[PDB]
Amino acid sequence: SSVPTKLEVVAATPTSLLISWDAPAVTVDHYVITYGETGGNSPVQEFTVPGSKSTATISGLKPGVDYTITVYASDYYDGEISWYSPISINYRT
Amino acid sequence: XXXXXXXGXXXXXXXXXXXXXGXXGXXXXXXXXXXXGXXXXXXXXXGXXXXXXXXXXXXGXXXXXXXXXXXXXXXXXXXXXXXXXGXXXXXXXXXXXXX
Ligand SMILES: [Cl-]
Repeated sequence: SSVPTKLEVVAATPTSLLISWDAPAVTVDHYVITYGETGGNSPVQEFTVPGSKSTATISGLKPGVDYTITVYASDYYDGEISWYSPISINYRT
Repeated sequence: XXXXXXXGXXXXXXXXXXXXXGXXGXXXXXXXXXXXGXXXXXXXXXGXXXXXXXXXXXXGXXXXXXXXXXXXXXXXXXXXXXXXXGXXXXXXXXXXXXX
């Protein structure tokens, strides 16, 4: 019960990750990929991705540290933007 | 028209994620856009969903309770999909629509 419905690390280096997700059948306005150390207090970074892509590269990670990667998808309709339930994963570089 | 459960406009959280995998009574309907004549439906059941809307008047019939209704809308969705007075059941499949 989230959009996108799947999320995976496809490729990995000690400092970067390639993540993919299953795009939904409906039109995504745009994605937001967020990521931060699973520790908690360590500043959560984020960037946006066009609603037409289903992949993204996250770089500049601390090697060996466990981060949490979250992908949100937006719906835009009737002059209102709104966010589906996100999908998130834990990965240790 | 179309048929096939409607599919007009979109919205309502992408039609509950196109039905969220399906089940219960399924669903469909639609509406919104810049107006679209009003709109509604939804559906679901066990796994969530809901919806509603409908409405109408002003010579145009409609429904969604109100002691029956009518005047189009696929005969009020085939008479609720065969019961389902105030929602909470009825419908009877729909979906597809990009699925
Ligand atoms: Cl029909």
